Amino acid sequence: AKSKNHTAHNQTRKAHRNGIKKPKTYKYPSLKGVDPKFRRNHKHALHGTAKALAAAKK
Amino acid sequence: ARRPARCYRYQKNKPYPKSRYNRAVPDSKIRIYDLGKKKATVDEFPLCVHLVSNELEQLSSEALEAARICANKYMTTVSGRDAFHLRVRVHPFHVLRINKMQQGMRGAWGKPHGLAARVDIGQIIFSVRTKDSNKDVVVEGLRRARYKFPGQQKIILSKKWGFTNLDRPEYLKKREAGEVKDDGAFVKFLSKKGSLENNIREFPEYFAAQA
Amino acid sequence: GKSHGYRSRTRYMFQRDFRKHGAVHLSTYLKVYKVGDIVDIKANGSIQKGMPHKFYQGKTGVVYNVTKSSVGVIINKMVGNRYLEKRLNLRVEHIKHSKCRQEFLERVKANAAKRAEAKAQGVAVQLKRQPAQPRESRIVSTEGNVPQTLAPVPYETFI
Amino acid sequence: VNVPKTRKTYCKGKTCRKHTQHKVTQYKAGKASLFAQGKRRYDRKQSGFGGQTKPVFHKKAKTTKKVVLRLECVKCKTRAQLTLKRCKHFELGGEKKQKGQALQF
RNA sequence: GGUUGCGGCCAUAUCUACCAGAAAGCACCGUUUCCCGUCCGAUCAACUGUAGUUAAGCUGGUAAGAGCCUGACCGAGUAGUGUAGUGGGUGACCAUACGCGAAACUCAGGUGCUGCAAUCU
RNA sequence: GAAGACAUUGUCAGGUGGGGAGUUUGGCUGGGGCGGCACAUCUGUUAAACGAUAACGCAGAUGUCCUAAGGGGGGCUCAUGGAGAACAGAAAUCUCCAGUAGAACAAAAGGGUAAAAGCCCCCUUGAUUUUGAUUUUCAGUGUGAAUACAAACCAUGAAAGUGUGGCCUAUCGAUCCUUUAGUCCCUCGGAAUUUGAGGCUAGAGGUGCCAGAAAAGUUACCACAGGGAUAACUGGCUUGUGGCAGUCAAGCGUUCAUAGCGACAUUGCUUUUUGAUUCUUCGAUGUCGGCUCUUCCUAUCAUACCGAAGCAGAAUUCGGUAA
RNA sequence: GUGAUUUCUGCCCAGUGCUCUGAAUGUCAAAGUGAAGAAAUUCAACCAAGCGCGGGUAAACGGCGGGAGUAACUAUGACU
RNA sequence: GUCGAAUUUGGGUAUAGGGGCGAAAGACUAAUCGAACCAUCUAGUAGCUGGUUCCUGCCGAAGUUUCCCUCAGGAUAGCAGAAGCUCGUAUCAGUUUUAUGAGGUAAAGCGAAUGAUUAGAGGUUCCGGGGUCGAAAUGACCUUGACCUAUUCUCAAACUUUAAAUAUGUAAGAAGUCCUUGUUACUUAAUUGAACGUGGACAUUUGAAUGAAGAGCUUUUAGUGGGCCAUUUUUGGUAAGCAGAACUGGCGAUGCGGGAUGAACCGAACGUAGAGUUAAGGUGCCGGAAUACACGCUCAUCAGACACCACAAAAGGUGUUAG
Ligand SMILES: COC(=O)C[C@](O)(CCCC(C)(C)O)C(=O)O[C@@H]1C(OC)=C[C@]23CCCN2CCc2cc4c(cc2[C@H]13)OCO4
Ligand SMILES: [Mg+2]
Ligand SMILES: [Mg+2]
Ligand SMILES: [Mg+2]
Ligand SMILES: [Mg+2]
Ligand SMILES: [Mg+2]
Ligand SMILES: [Mg+2]
Ligand SMILES: [Mg+2]
Ligand SMILES: [Mg+2]
Ligand SMILES: [Mg+2]
Ligand SMILES: [Mg+2]
Ligand SMILES: [Mg+2]
Ligand SMILES: [Mg+2]
Ligand SMILES: [Mg+2]
Ligand SMILES: [Mg+2]
Ligand SMILES: [Mg+2]
Ligand SMILES: [Mg+2]
Ligand SMILES: [Mg+2]
Ligand SMILES: [Mg+2]
Ligand SMILES: [Mg+2]
Ligand SMILES: [Mg+2]
Ligand SMILES: [Mg+2]
Ligand SMILES: [Mg+2]
Ligand SMILES: [Mg+2]
Ligand SMILES: [Mg+2]
Ligand SMILES: [Mg+2]
Ligand SMILES: [Mg+2]
Ligand SMILES: [Mg+2]
Ligand SMILES: [Mg+2]
Ligand SMILES: [Mg+2]
Ligand SMILES: [Mg+2]
Ligand SMILES: [Mg+2]
Ligand SMILES: [Mg+2]
Ligand SMILES: [Mg+2]
Ligand SMILES: [Mg+2]
Ligand SMILES: [Mg+2]
Ligand SMILES: [Mg+2]
Ligand SMILES: [Mg+2]
Ligand SMILES: [Mg+2]
Ligand SMILES: [Mg+2]
Ligand SMILES: [Mg+2]
Ligand SMILES: [Mg+2]
Ligand SMILES: [Mg+2]
Ligand SMILES: [Mg+2]
Ligand SMILES: [Mg+2]
Ligand SMILES: [Mg+2]
Ligand SMILES: [Mg+2]
Ligand SMILES: [Mg+2]
Ligand SMILES: [Mg+2]
Ligand SMILES: [Mg+2]
Ligand SMILES: [Mg+2]
Ligand SMILES: [Mg+2]
Ligand SMILES: [Mg+2]
Ligand SMILES: [Mg+2]
Ligand SMILES: [Mg+2]
Ligand SMILES: [Mg+2]
Ligand SMILES: [Mg+2]
Ligand SMILES: [Mg+2]
Ligand SMILES: [Mg+2]
Ligand SMILES: [Mg+2]
Ligand SMILES: [Mg+2]
Ligand SMILES: [Mg+2]
Ligand SMILES: [Mg+2]
Ligand SMILES: [Mg+2]
Ligand SMILES: [Mg+2]
Ligand SMILES: [Mg+2]
Ligand SMILES: [Mg+2]
Ligand SMILES: [Mg+2]
Ligand SMILES: [Mg+2]
Ligand SMILES: [Mg+2]
Ligand SMILES: [Mg+2]
Ligand SMILES: [Mg+2]
Ligand SMILES: [Mg+2]
Ligand SMILES: [Mg+2]
Ligand SMILES: [Mg+2]
Ligand SMILES: [Mg+2]
Ligand SMILES: [Mg+2]
Ligand SMILES: [Mg+2]
Ligand SMILES: [Mg+2]
Ligand SMILES: [Mg+2]
Ligand SMILES: [Mg+2]
Ligand SMILES: [Mg+2]
Ligand SMILES: [Mg+2]
Ligand SMILES: [Mg+2]
Ligand SMILES: [Mg+2]
Ligand SMILES: [Mg+2]
Ligand SMILES: [Mg+2]
Ligand SMILES: [Mg+2]
Ligand SMILES: [Mg+2]
Ligand SMILES: [Mg+2]
Ligand SMILES: [Mg+2]
Ligand SMILES: [Mg+2]
Ligand SMILES: [Mg+2]
Ligand SMILES: [Mg+2]
Ligand SMILES: [Mg+2]
Ligand SMILES: [Mg+2]
Ligand SMILES: [Mg+2]
Ligand SMILES: [Mg+2]
Ligand SMILES: [Mg+2]
Ligand SMILES: [Mg+2]
Ligand SMILES: [Mg+2]
Ligand SMILES: [Mg+2]
Ligand SMILES: [Mg+2]
Ligand SMILES: [Mg+2]
Ligand SMILES: [Mg+2]
Ligand SMILES: [Mg+2]
Ligand SMILES: [Mg+2]
Ligand SMILES: [Mg+2]
Ligand SMILES: [Mg+2]
Ligand SMILES: [Mg+2]
Ligand SMILES: [Mg+2]
Ligand SMILES: [Mg+2]
Ligand SMILES: [Mg+2]
Ligand SMILES: [Mg+2]
Ligand SMILES: [Mg+2]
Ligand SMILES: [Mg+2]
Ligand SMILES: [Mg+2]
Ligand SMILES: [Mg+2]
Ligand SMILES: [Mg+2]
Ligand SMILES: [Mg+2]
Ligand SMILES: [Mg+2]
Ligand SMILES: [Mg+2]
Repeated sequence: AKSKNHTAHNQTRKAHRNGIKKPKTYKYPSLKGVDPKFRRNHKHALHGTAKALAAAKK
Repeated sequence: ARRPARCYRYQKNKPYPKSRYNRAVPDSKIRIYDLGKKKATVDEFPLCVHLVSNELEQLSSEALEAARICANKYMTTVSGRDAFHLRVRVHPFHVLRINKMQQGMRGAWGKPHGLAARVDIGQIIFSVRTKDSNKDVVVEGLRRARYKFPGQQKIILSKKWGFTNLDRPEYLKKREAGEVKDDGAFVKFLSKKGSLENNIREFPEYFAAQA
Repeated sequence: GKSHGYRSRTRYMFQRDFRKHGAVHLSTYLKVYKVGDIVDIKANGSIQKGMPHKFYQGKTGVVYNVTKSSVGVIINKMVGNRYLEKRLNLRVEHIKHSKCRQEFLERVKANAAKRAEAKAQGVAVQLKRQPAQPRESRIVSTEGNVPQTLAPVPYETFI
Repeated sequence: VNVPKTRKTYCKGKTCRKHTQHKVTQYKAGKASLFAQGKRRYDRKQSGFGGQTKPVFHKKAKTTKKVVLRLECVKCKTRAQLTLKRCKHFELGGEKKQKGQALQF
């Protein structure tokens, strides 16, 4: 008993009921997968200027 | 055991040439495509009449061949073997397949069965060149060949000089000038482009612009 | 059986451009990339390492990383009814800066100008783009140009 | 394949912790030992009646086995394993491939 | 403007044949003690700048030259194509309507532009 | 009387044991079966110029091979052809010119490559150690394969650099178990030492029906749940095959294409052939042949009336109206 | 097993069985033995029948070939 | 058939269910036999078949993805309901425009590469062979082949320099643009750069169109996981009311008007009704609606009569019509 094999029929109908949701956007995206040498330093860089800005409200 | 032409008249498939990929394919039943006085010069045979397809279809190699024999046969015995030049203008490069015949429709890929030329609307099938004074004789050749072919084709008098690419005067103007020079059965034209030097070598009878 | 390997179906796509094989010219490597830069993606078949997969060919993305011999580009691939974020480690031979924003930047730098150059005169600006408007009235003359009158032509064969 | 009987390579042995020379050799399994908990549990399981109490594999498909080389730091004494691709002839004798010689006689 | 070293775009820089090249520079060119490489100081290494030459390289110019680059209502609004109809046709196929639109062809024009540094009648 | 610590008997241990017990005896598939593998994969095409995309579609390939065929450096230029040199010839070795790759890069194919990615040489083990991210397939799981980094330790090179196996696109494997490597680490629960055992981290032993059962037949003596998701009989579409009819007219017919025929071609019809299909029927539409009997079709065998003939007659042949 | 009478029951013991006054230094369990160990245990030797080796058996199960050439026409093939 | 014996037969007696008994049929063992009958385990299991009980209201599917001894079943994602929650001119889009990429199909090409293919013409051989002169010749002369040059006819799913249309990525600002000059262990010859900032300058013509009965987010759950059809693209097949893909629109789940009829065509999508106007299709009569107007055409001893659709072809005509 052979039967149908494959079809994309109707599939974009379904895809469009509830979206094709756009891709969602953020200020400050994740540093995920960023060069560890950078990220290591960058941290200390940030820690510093933080300390500096507490130093502005002494 | 040949199937009726009917089974392959239309261009249902994509071109299936003989190839590395195909290979085991029979010979094309039609093997000569230029007959009559083909050695003849361009000047010899001014008039040119065509057999012209009015259909998008497929002509067998076998019907190509049969036709070829029909027209050449007529044209010679009525006007001689040196009267005319018949050019089959169509080569059967597309292989037709066959599902010859434990199994049934499981895995059904044909084996080569025969050849066919695939032909457009307006596409020339045969071409003939002669002396004007033979027109009737030629046209009767192509008319009889017609009976050998599926689909409607129609015979059309050319405006051109033989198998040349020029209508009758423009060839004349070019010839009674200097620009033309005889070749095997075709001809060569003087170009205004290229090395002046060996352009002057060839075509001596130009470069006065008169006789 | 079917075949669906990484570079499958890519015969012409990673092919090399007529009369353009061989070393890649050095400007490809002198070019510089910063995070936030928008690049276009195009595989250089001569460079097998660091290659984008075919799907990302002809795609534009944003750099999110800069490493020794590569940039990390992030593309939105839409799988299903939705986009997911994909991150591409491409070598620099497969990336170029997009001009997709050059007209914007040219537009802005220039919009700053005629904005000041108007204000500091006496307002009246108008600096949103507008679509092609229908054309206006006009008067075409005959002087030197009387209408030539064409008809349709008979049928003829030439062959 | 043919691989060398020796190998300058990383040794991760507290003191060694650097590239050293290893003596190379081919891994060979190891006698069974009842008293393995598994063999222990099995043996019990097979007592009394009921027959074979555990699957017995038949549908063999591979015609090879991945070679494992045992790499032994001649200084710091420690060993490391490193496993080759499937190959059908292995030897760590030698007879190295040679320049461009004649097919003899 | 020339030339050299380093270049960028990588034929309008390539190819074929011929001619012309001041000055500097490049070059060819002399040598084999030394480092260094060879079956061979041809390549490669070194030494001289002395003994010689524009012959070659190199640069430029010529050619109804090959190629290549650019352009055009040249071909062609052609081929092909998105959309439309209870349009034609036995079919094969084909017109029409609102759009998009090639390639070959043909004709003309062109034959490296240029960045940094040093040098030069 | 015989027999005698032997038989017998009791418990383990090996052999034997369809006499008997229990169970099993792949999937896809133009029905099933035989075959093949479309079952895990790779290249090119099908594929409709992003991506995706089917058939037992098309042409091929994979279960391997390499200590170099892996890594770095220098030098070199290939296939072919021309012209030349004792024996030497189509083909030996030597030279020069030309040479966009027409070669070579294990292998299928397609990409890719010229002071190289090819050929020759020099030095080598980065085919290594640590644990994450990422791309393909995707559920955005796993596995395979791959990519760019970080932390080591090295190789090469004057150096910039390059090197985390093979130029790129295939070449492969869960849980339980065994085994080995690792720190000298945790546990054996009344406290210790020592064997032994158990844990942790990383490997190997393999599942190819490749997300991974441990598996032979027969049944016409046969059984049940179902299936018209599926064959065998009628019926439907198709008409290749079968059958029947044309057009063209080279030939055949003493001569003469068409009285009667007719090649090479080529257009059709038919549904008493056989195929192809699987739409109807599997809570059942009685299968072949004959007998009997009715009716219909005509592509007419006879019979009525005709036209044609290579129709003298006679006989025949061809054609019309005709069932 | 075969199936009255008459007649006749050919060749084959390689296989599968069945069977044996057979051989022996091959394999081979539990117990027992020895060796190491602190013992648990590990290793070893010895080793019953069986297997293997050898013999018998077809009115046991069953089996009982292929290719060339060759005689004064051809054909055929006693013969090779 | 047999009928004086291996004869028939009463009663009594023995043999019992993996058992008996069998002159052997899987026969017979109380209408039960390829394992009797009775109770019980037992409401055995069932991916299979059947049925599943009131109304109205709102919303409203799938036959696809991936894994499965998986193919009449499951899990998984999708589609569906529900409950909402945080916000609100906000932010949103099966759409255009503009700017900037990607692509190798259609076409085209072949006197452009690869591969096919018809024809001559001109060359070149110390050299593929033939032939005349010859003692030969690296001899001359004819010759047919191969090659070369410039031409010629024809082709490609697995060829190609070129190269569309349709489809396709990104961008069109407050998360923006510019100035000043802090932090660090990264990085530079270098306070050089890189990243993250502090302080300062410019508002809705703040940076195209059109729309927005708002936008965003969370949880949980059904059914489904046989699909079929039409136009176009398209593979296998002679073909199919055949088999298999692409995009959309449908039928399935849907009546209503039309196509007499009919799942899918054309029109148009449904709360109860009035009046109007229409669609597709029609208006001789059946039958609501001109036996309307106008120009031609056509006479068939098997005329013709409206898409899908319910077929006809080559070939012929001194019928007639216009060219
Ligand atoms: C192969 O033969 C059969 O299958 C015979 C039969 O059993 C007919 C016997 C039915 C009864 C028992 C009623 O006689 C049967 O099932 O018939 C089906 C059956 O039985 C009623 C009807 C079928 C299916 C539709 C009509 N057809 C006719 C009879 C028949 C004959 C066949 C056949 C099938 C059928 C079936 O295959 C070959 O020849
Ligand atoms: Mg099935
Ligand atoms: Mg089906
Ligand atoms: Mg299905
Ligand atoms: Mg078509
Ligand atoms: Mg087809
Ligand atoms: Mg069958
Ligand atoms: Mg068949
Ligand atoms: Mg097959
Ligand atoms: Mg096949
Ligand atoms: Mg015809
Ligand atoms: Mg031409
Ligand atoms: Mg494929
Ligand atoms: Mg190159
Ligand atoms: Mg690599
Ligand atoms: Mg016990
Ligand atoms: Mg140790
Ligand atoms: Mg000088
Ligand atoms: Mg020396
Ligand atoms: Mg020298
Ligand atoms: Mg030197
Ligand atoms: Mg000179
Ligand atoms: Mg120079
Ligand atoms: Mg030129
Ligand atoms: Mg056209
Ligand atoms: Mg179109
Ligand atoms: Mg139409
Ligand atoms: Mg048109
Ligand atoms: Mg005793
Ligand atoms: Mg038994
Ligand atoms: Mg049994
Ligand atoms: Mg099956
Ligand atoms: Mg099956
Ligand atoms: Mg079958
Ligand atoms: Mg099979
Ligand atoms: Mg399948
Ligand atoms: Mg499978
Ligand atoms: Mg695609
Ligand atoms: Mg997919
Ligand atoms: Mg290759
Ligand atoms: Mg180099
Ligand atoms: Mg390894
Ligand atoms: Mg994995
Ligand atoms: Mg794989
Ligand atoms: Mg290599
Ligand atoms: Mg595999
Ligand atoms: Mg250990
Ligand atoms: Mg202890
Ligand atoms: Mg404890
Ligand atoms: Mg205890
Ligand atoms: Mg301890
Ligand atoms: Mg211990
Ligand atoms: Mg295992
Ligand atoms: Mg499986
Ligand atoms: Mg899993
Ligand atoms: Mg599987
Ligand atoms: Mg099994
Ligand atoms: Mg059984
Ligand atoms: Mg029986
Ligand atoms: Mg038929
Ligand atoms: Mg037929
Ligand atoms: Mg037929
Ligand atoms: Mg003829
Ligand atoms: Mg006659
Ligand atoms: Mg005759
Ligand atoms: Mg018949
Ligand atoms: Mg059915
Ligand atoms: Mg049937
Ligand atoms: Mg039935
Ligand atoms: Mg019924
Ligand atoms: Mg009946
Ligand atoms: Mg009748
Ligand atoms: Mg009749
Ligand atoms: Mg006569
Ligand atoms: Mg008559
Ligand atoms: Mg009658
Ligand atoms: Mg009648
Ligand atoms: Mg017997
Ligand atoms: Mg008997
Ligand atoms: Mg007896
Ligand atoms: Mg005898
Ligand atoms: Mg004998
Ligand atoms: Mg025997
Ligand atoms: Mg023992
Ligand atoms: Mg036997
Ligand atoms: Mg029982
Ligand atoms: Mg019993
Ligand atoms: Mg009863
Ligand atoms: Mg009974
Ligand atoms: Mg129940
Ligand atoms: Mg029961
Ligand atoms: Mg099932
Ligand atoms: Mg609704
Ligand atoms: Mg499984
Ligand atoms: Mg069902
Ligand atoms: Mg979009
Ligand atoms: Mg393609
Ligand atoms: Mg094409
Ligand atoms: Mg074409
Ligand atoms: Mg072209
Ligand atoms: Mg070509
Ligand atoms: Mg193409
Ligand atoms: Mg768009
Ligand atoms: Mg807006
Ligand atoms: Mg609005
Ligand atoms: Mg609102
Ligand atoms: Mg749900
Ligand atoms: Mg669900
Ligand atoms: Mg499924
Ligand atoms: Mg589900
Ligand atoms: Mg539709
Ligand atoms: Mg349904
Ligand atoms: Mg409806
Ligand atoms: Mg109706
Ligand atoms: Mg109708
Ligand atoms: Mg419509
Ligand atoms: Mg009526
Ligand atoms: Mg009425
Ligand atoms: Mg009126
Ligand atoms: Mg029509
Ligand atoms: Mg006609
Ligand atoms: Mg007429």
